[PDB]
Amino acid sequence: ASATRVIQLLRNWASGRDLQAKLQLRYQEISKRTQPPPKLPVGPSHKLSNNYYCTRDGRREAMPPSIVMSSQKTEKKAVTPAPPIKRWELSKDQPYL
Amino acid sequence: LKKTTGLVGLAVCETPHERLKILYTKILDVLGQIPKNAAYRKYTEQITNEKLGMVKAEPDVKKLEEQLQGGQIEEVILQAENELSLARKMLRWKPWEPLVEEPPANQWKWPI
Amino acid sequence: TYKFVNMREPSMDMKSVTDRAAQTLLWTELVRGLGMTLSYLFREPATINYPFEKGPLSPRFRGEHALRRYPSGEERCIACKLCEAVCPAQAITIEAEPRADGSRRTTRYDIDMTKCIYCGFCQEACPVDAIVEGPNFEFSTETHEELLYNKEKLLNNGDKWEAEIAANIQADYLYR
Amino acid sequence: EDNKQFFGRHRWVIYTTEMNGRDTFWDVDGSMVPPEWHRWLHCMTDDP
Amino acid sequence: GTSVKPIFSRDMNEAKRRVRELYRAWYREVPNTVHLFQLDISVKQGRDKVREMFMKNAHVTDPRVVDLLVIKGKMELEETINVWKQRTHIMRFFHETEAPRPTDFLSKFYVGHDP
Amino acid sequence: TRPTIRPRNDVVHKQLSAFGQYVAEILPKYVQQVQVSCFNELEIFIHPDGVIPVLTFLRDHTNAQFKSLADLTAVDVPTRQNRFEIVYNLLSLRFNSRIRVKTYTDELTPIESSVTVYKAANWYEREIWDMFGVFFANHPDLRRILTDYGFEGHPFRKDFPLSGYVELRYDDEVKRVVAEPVELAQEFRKFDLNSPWEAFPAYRQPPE
Amino acid sequence: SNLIEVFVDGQSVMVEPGTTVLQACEKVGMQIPRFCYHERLSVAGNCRMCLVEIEKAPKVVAACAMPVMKGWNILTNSEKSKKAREGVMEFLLANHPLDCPICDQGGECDLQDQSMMFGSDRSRFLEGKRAVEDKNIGPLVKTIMTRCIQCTRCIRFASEIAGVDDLGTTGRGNDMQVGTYIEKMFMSELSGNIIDICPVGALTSKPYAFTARPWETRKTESIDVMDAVG
Amino acid sequence: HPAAHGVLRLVMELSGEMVRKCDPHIGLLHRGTEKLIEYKTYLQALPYFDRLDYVSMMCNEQAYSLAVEKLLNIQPPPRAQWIRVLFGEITRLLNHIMAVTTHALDIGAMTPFFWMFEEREKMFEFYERVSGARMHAAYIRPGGVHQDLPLGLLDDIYEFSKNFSFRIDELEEMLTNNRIWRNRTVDIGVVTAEDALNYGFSGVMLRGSGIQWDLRKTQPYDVYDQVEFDVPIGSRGDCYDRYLCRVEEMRQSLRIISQCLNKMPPGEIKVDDAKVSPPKRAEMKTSMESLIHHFKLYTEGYQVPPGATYTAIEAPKGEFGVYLVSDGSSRPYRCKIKAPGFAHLAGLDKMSKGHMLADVVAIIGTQDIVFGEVDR
Amino acid sequence: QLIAVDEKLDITTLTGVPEEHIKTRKVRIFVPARNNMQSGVNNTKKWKMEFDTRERWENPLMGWSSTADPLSNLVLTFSTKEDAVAFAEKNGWSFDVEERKVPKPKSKSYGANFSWNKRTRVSTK
Ligand SMILES: C=C(C)[C@H]1Cc2c(ccc3c2O[C@@H]2COc4cc(OC)c(OC)cc4[C@@H]2C3=O)O1
Ligand code: SF4
Ligand code: SF4
Ligand code: SF4
Ligand code: SF4
Ligand code: FES
Ligand SMILES: [Mg+2]
Repeated sequence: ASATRVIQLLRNWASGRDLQAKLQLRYQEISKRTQPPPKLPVGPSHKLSNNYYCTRDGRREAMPPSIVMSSQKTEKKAVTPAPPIKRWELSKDQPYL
Repeated sequence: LKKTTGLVGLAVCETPHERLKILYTKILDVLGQIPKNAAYRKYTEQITNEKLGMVKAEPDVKKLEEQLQGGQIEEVILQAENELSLARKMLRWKPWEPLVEEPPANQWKWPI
Repeated sequence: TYKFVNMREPSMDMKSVTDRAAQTLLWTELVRGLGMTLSYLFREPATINYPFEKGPLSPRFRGEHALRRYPSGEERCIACKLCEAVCPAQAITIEAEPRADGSRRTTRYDIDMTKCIYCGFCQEACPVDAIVEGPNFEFSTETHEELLYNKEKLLNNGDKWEAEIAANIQADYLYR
Repeated sequence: EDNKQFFGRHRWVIYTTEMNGRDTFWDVDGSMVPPEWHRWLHCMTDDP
Repeated sequence: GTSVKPIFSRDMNEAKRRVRELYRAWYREVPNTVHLFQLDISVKQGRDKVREMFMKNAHVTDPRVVDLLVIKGKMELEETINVWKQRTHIMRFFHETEAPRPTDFLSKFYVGHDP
Repeated sequence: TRPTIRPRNDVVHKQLSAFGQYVAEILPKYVQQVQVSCFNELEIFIHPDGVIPVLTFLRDHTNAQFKSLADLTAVDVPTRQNRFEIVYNLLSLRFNSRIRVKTYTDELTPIESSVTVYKAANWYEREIWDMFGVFFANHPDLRRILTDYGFEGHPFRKDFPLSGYVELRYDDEVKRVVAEPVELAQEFRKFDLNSPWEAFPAYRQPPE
Repeated sequence: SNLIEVFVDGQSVMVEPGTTVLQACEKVGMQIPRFCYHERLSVAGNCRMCLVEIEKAPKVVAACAMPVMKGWNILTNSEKSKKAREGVMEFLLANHPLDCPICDQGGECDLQDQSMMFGSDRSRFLEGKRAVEDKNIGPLVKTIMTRCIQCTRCIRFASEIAGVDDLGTTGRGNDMQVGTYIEKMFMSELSGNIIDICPVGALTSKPYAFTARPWETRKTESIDVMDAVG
Repeated sequence: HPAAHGVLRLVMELSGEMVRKCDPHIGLLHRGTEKLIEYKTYLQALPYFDRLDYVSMMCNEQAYSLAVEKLLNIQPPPRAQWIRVLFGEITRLLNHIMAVTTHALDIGAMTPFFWMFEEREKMFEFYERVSGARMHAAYIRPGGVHQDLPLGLLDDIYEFSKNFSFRIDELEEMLTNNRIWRNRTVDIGVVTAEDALNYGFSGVMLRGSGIQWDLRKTQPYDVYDQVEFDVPIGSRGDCYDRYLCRVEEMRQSLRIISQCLNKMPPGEIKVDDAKVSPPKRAEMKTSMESLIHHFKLYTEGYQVPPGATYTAIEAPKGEFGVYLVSDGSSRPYRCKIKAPGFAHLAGLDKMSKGHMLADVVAIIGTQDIVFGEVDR
Repeated sequence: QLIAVDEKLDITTLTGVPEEHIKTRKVRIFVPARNNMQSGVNNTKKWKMEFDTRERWENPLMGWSSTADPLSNLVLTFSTKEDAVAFAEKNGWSFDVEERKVPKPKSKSYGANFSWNKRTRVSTK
């Protein structure tokens, strides 16, 4: 900003770009240090009716893990833990750097 | 044909069909020495037979890779070799036998 | 969705070969790096003139602790011991008794500042805004013992910094 | 202040040479700023 | 019975054989340790300390415990030979800055409440 | 139930249950239990002797391909006769899945080292030796990794004191750093926080 | 024999005749929430925190007072039981003072703990709160009666265990107050026990006031030597 | 040692300057974090995850919060999740700047460090404005976030974000095509895909070898399935490819930050469940239920149902995981921490075979090692 | 392969505990008593092992509470008393065990408050 135009031209030629367009020092384009007060809305549980906690209690819906094959107690096609992953696509934006 | 498999240390395979056929045949041969009632034998036979039929039926490498869902046939060859090694190991281990020992009464009881 | 970073093939035409040979023999990219450094040399530095200039801070900043009062001059702390229970570093020590007028007040309130992690959990837990982390951060000492704050020191800090503490709280209490 | 400088160099304080009892011509520190000017100087607010 | 699985030794004889091998190794190492760390003790002091450390665990009657003790001793020896330990670690075996705690009843009664 | 409660995924639950049944059927010699958690995580409790077979299968079978070892650790439960619980967390990139394998040991029973299956296990196993004192058989180089040279005990055991037994300081007479019995100017203050009322009815135990 | 079979959440249990729903639930290791029921005092049934649903019964019963009937199925975790507990907790907190930081009962409050375990997490009460004047019943029991939830445990203890009839309730409705109605000192060799049975900070220890919180105390189980009872 | 990147005792057997053997000795920053966590409540143990990896602080907070949320069967609100993703990308920018600049400094190029640490300072300012701490925010909590954004933070984040690409371009002008830098980085520390998988590597250490794996794409968390970005993939498995991958990851993080800035929704910041997340101070000072819940949450803490979980995230240094075991109380029974640096350092000796001293320095730089997470 | 060890379990030499804290320590194995200020019984379900209280003094600076006992905060939880005893025995600690005290079953009757001729009649309600 304060730099003389010849210095700006030298900087632009050396760096190869227009430096003044994107300066790394923040002058006056940043937010003010004093702001108006906020209001901060309330959440979905702030109802006055039809809001019994037993219907929105996520901690009490946890259960002990389901047991398959306790040892102490047809073709049967083989399975996998999950379907195989699909191959990734090559970035139509910019595929090669 | 294809260059740069894309994974470091994974060489491009020339003649992948013959390699896959040899590997799957060896896998079936090893599985033939496992008891018939063992689950590992039947499961591995089923998947190996499906893959071998897919390889035999598809003369195109890219279409075969798309059919096998195995990721770039060189890794399919690597997985076949891994399965062959595992088949030999499980033949030596015999994991189809009944459970060797039962845990104590509260070994897996949680909480506490 | 993925992209390749090093999967490009150089052009093999005579012009490209000669350009690459000129780059090899005349060091073009090295001069490019020199030009970048030369460009930086003519920019204004980002240094500030400490201690005459200070780095920007926020009303939420967590610095030295302080114990506050009500506008009447009575202390805000009622010795509930919530800050002591929440302190992740066990940096707060509290002893309490009924005052001569029956008030519920502390007789010991210590914060070990070499134990404290300056997380601000104590001021979140306080139900009367009694303990706060103030804006001060320039309180280095010459001895370890000077960083073991008792109730007198914290009360002194509150009396000293209340003008800024109240203004900081006023600008942030609607986010809490 | 000078708002034409970049953020950080746009506010500064020339310290006193004579604090409570000590000579602060050469020996100055940031702790000598009082709390209200401390709030202004560190850009916690825009108003002096 | 008791259905236990060994580590290296099936009975105590093999455990004592491993103990003797480890003791030989430590006995041979002591002079080199004194030289390399520039310790102000004598080789006799170092070998006496090695013997005392070995005798601390003389009452053991479980071959698995003896095997684990030999493994730990080998860890300590490999740690000393490679100079992963410093002089402070070696000298920690001697407790030179610890005041002698008395063992008789009267001195304990005088100093404090602990038995 | 909608906004604040974590949603369920039954498809992943069914897939993990089917694969757990698959693994249990293939290796009856070692598999003792299979579980699928409410947040869709699959665990297989096995016998110690099957540490090397099971893992090998899970790494080499064409339908498992769990080629990454995410983590290996131990849990100390003093109330059990087998104190230590060895946990392997495995990741399969081919099928984008995770699996947990659990087994048990006590202080004097060694576990088979699995560096031959996963090279990542090496340091992990060393760590389990250092923090818990679980010996691993046929480990290429087993020694302390985290604790100080000459440190006695295994800190992550439940009976190990939080501050340990010794502390360090510089002594100017011997001109070196020395270790002495631990003394605390302020003792750590133990808090009793457990509420005397039950929190989760779904986990209530029988009254014995 | 004379035992009758009942069900707690479908689980069978054999109980003596005259056993209440609360005790049958206790047999299978379930603890019903309570404020007025004390197993060493007479049954009151006023706090209404113990209401549970009996299968095929449209009305919830007070588990602390209602004897079990043969073949009953107590559903301790049904929606009806949870909603009853939430409503009762809400009514108990409607007029309670926001005193927890200054209350000695802070980390030891059955009201607090049962609010966290069985009540709701919000208030929809938009009115002013009632406040009552404090009573002086001596130098041992500190009295802050705004925290009172009117469970009448102190009255029952004084009448039955201590053998004194100095405590009672005066007035009625929302204005019913626990006290002596006159300046009287509740002195007996067993008086301090009313501090223990009172579930709230309405009755606290005066010598112990403000000194400590319960989570930081270390417990040592020992014997008393002030007499020969041990 | 300046190239030790902190407290590492690398015992090296050398023939001349050729490295014959590497033996990393760690534990010089082992503070016993896991036992201490076993002595805390769930909220009290959160600031430990700030100090695990002190370059990717909020990412560690996010991983721990995800684990605790999974164990609690609750769900953060959407605005909290968008804030989490935005600050996770800002943290990724911070970590990648630190890694690349310290790597270059170890190699010998000391200039980009100073250029990029001013941007690091501005992001520290963002951290402090949101939390009151430049490094250890403790902002991301197991219910969401602690506080809402100040009323002008998004504008400043936008202003910073629209100028960062030029700083990346200057860094690349310094390093990308420099023949000295390429000589010091190309073909150094080459690891194959199968070795990388078997050794337990994650993050860039996989992607540099051509393995197509990113946890934000394969196992997305928070709102990572609603943003669009590319994954950089290497071809040679060397230090140069990993450097390129990290630069492109910084560019993709800028992309994600722009998407997050334009898509921030309204709403509450923590779960509307006062038995897990504390109420607002006005409610705590007016409502009886709110005061009881505030008291109990800040004294005892919330109870977590019993169970064990392994939660992993794509932290800027690789896969970062927590194995959390709850026994039903308000204190965690067990907390194992999985850091990628552990496996990377365990493979350092493998990657340094046939190299020199300076090559080993480069390999340590390219592994992106912070010893707080390695030693814990 | 099995070797048939015939001896009692003993791991003291491997635990790294100083011998002073092995021979002179006395542990208590007990079910903790219900806190009399509350009615809940969830804290009376498990067995606890805890060590004997040692000396605590005042720090000359700040007047804090100083200790020299490393086991002063060690508390262990067990399912049954047998497990706790086995742990203490294999760790070489002398122990005192207290049998679990349960409240006896009480006969409650709301109607007894209004008896015709018994003393259980209440004068107030
Ligand atoms: C040399 C100037 C320009 C800077 C860079 C620098 C210091 C001071 C100290 C160190 C340093 O860099 C080296 C290498 O990179 C890390 C990275 C670390 O963690 C990210 C870390 O933690 C202890 C330590 C270090 C070294 C060390 O302590 O000022
Ligand atoms: S800021 Fe945090 S560490 Fe410091 S006293 Fe408060 S709660 Fe304790
Ligand atoms: S400072 Fe606040 S939280 Fe701490 S004891 Fe005093 S009133 Fe309670
Ligand atoms: S009686 Fe209980 S709820 Fe009421 S103020 Fe005291 S501690 Fe809080
Ligand atoms: S003072 Fe306490 S015991 Fe007496 S009625 Fe009120 S709440 Fe119940
Ligand atoms: S406990 Fe039954 S009504 Fe009070
Ligand atoms: Mg009371």
